[PDB]
Amino acid sequence: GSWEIDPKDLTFLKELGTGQFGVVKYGKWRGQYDVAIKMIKEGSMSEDEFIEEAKVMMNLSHEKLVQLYGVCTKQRPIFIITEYMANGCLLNYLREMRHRFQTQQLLEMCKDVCEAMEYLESKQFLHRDLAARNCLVNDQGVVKVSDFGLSRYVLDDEYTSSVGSKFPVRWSPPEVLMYSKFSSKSDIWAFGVLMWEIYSLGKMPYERFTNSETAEHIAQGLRLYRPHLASEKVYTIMYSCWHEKADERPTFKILLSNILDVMDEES
Ligand SMILES: CC(C)(C)c1ccc(C(=O)NCc2ccc(-c3ncnc4[nH]ccc34)cc2)cc1
Repeated sequence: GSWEIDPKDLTFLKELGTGQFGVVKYGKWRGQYDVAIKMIKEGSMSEDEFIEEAKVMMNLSHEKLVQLYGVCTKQRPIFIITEYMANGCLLNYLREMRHRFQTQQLLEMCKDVCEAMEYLESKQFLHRDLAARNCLVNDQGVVKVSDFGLSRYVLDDEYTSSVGSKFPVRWSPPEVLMYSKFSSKSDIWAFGVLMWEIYSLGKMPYERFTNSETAEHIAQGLRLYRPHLASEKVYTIMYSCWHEKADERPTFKILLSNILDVMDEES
């Protein structure tokens, strides 16, 4: 099958990290091309369902989405083969103060993500866990969105339950926390939090609160406030993502227009 990579074509070279599905390694495909290789730990994934969806994800192709190259499914553990991103996860990248980012670079990271999410929205495809930890950075400083949709195949109830200890409370709108109502507009809410992460250089949202306290405050209408590095116009964009009413939040196409307008006005 066109989605199937022969694992004998992989050369494993370095460890990259560990996530919800286990260890991820850096390697080469056919001795030449850089790849990341997720080694799916036994019992962590609804594997048959993922394999069917892998066909759909294969045809999601955008310059700002981390590309799915294929899967290795004829052995266990199965492998997911993706685009390699030399500079790793966006969250850690933001927290490296040596970069001494200009605010123009921060806005370009937001635009990179927003372009990927506009593409996903045009395909009616939800990320479901958009956040700085699920964005990666390549050798040119381009940010790309990673592991989109994969939350549907996580078997860990601590991650999937809204009261679960691993659930992304701090990236979730009130209707998700209250009713598990997921939609394009919960992706929009999370994108606003991601913009805040970027302009806060990777601070934890609601950093002095627990998850339980965050959920209560968000329901009462509390919001994140303006990062020091965000202009008023940039703050207006991220804040528009957090309307209590989901139908009042923008689309990613509107967010992209707004971000491009601010790039013109500030640079
Ligand atoms: C819950 C959810 C959203 C479904 C989910 C979230 C994360 C993971 C995951 O696998 N996280 C670990 C991880 C991911 C990517 C890379 C990586 N990929 C490419 N190039 C790279 N360069 C440096 C690192 C690196 C490394 C490690 C799985 C699932």
